[PDB]
Amino acid sequence: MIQRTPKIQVYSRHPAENGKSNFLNCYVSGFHPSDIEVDLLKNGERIEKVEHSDLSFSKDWSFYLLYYTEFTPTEKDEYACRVNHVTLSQPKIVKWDRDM
Amino acid sequence: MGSHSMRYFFTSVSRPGRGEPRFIAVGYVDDTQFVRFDSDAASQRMEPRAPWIEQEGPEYWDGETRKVKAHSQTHRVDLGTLRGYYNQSEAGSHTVQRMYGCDVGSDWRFLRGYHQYAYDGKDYIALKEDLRSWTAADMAAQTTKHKWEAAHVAEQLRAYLEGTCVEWLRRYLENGKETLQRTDAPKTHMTHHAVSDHEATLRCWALSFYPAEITLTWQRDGEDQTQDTELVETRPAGDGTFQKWAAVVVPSGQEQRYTCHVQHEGLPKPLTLRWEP
Amino acid sequence: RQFGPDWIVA
Ligand SMILES: [Ca+2]
Repeated sequence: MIQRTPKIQVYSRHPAENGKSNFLNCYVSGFHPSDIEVDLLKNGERIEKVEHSDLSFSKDWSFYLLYYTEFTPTEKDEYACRVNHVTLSQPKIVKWDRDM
Repeated sequence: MGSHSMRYFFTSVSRPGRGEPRFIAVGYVDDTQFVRFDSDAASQRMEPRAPWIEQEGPEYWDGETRKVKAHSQTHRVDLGTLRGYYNQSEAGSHTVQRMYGCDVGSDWRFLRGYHQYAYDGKDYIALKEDLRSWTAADMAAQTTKHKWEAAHVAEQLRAYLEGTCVEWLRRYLENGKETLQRTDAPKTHMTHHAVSDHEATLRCWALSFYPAEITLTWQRDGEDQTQDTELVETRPAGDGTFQKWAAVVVPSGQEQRYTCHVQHEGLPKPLTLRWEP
Repeated sequence: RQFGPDWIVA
C-alpha cells in the first residue's frame, strides 16, 4: 500500500575519541513496511556482531529500529551504515561523520 | 516527572509463502521499553527488558505470556479477515499494527486512554477519547466497528484503561523510580565549523537526556530564527538516553549574536548557549 | 500489565 522510505542517521553513542571504546549506531526510522536490511560497515566490510532494538513504531505508524555495535574508533578506519528496503532500488550507504 | 504513560505496541506481518505471521510486541513506560515478545524468538514468553520489571513473579510472566499469545492469534485471524474485506490476493504480505495504553497526569490520576489499530500502515479503527465510541476510516473498518459495538468492546477496554492500566503504571513507576522518575537534563555544548571564508556553522548539541521530548531553538539578537537552520530527528543513544542537535549558518564574525535555547523537563529554566569561546 | 486475554477479532 503506502511504502515509506527509511530516514537514516549514523552516529556514535559517546563523543568519538580514537582508541576509546564506544558504540556505533545506525538509526532507521519513518519506514513502512517493516522488513528492512541494515548492516554496519567497517572499511566497506560487513560487521558481524551487530544487534538491534525491538521493532516499534511512531504516531504515524511508521517503524523505527536502532542497529548498533561496540567499536573503537581510529584515525583511518571508515564506518558506514548500509540499508535496503523495498522503497530503495539499490542499498543506501550513509557514512559516519563524527561531527553529526 | 509530571505526566506518565504506559503503552503497548504490536506488529503482525503475514508470511504467505509458508507459516504463520511474524508477531512482535513491545511495552513502554514513558520512553523506557520494559517487555518484549517476538514470535521468532526461542522462549515463546514475554521477556523483561528493564531491570525493575524482573522482580515480577512467575504468575505475572505466565499471565503476560498468555495474553500476548492470545493477542497474536487474534491478529492472525485479523490478517485473514482484512484480506477478505479488501478483496486482496493471498499472495502478498500485509501488516496489522495495534497500540494501546493510558496516561496519568501530574495529579497521578487517570488522564487519557487509547487503543488504535492500523492495516498496511494506515488508520483502520481507533477508540475515541471518550473511550465509548469508535473512529472507523473506511467501510472495512465500519464492519469491524459494528462487530465491536455488538461485543461491547469499548466498555471492556474502558474498564482496563481507567483502572488496571493506571494502577499498574503507578506500580511500575514506583518499582522503577530510580530511573523512571529521574529526569536526565541534556548535556549541552556548541561546536563551530567554518563553511567558507565568510560563513560558519554553529551546531548546538543536546546529549544524554531523558525523556526524549526536547525543544532546541536558535535566536538571532533575541528573535527566533528558522531560516538557515537544520534540526535532526531526536535519536536514541542506545543506553536509554537520547540525543539531538540544531545548527545555524552565520556570517563569520557574527557568532555572538546567536543563541541556542534548550527546553527540557529536566531543566528548571531553559538553557541558553552562545558562542563566545 | 496488558489487556486480555480476550482479544475480539476484527
Ligand atoms: Ca530494495
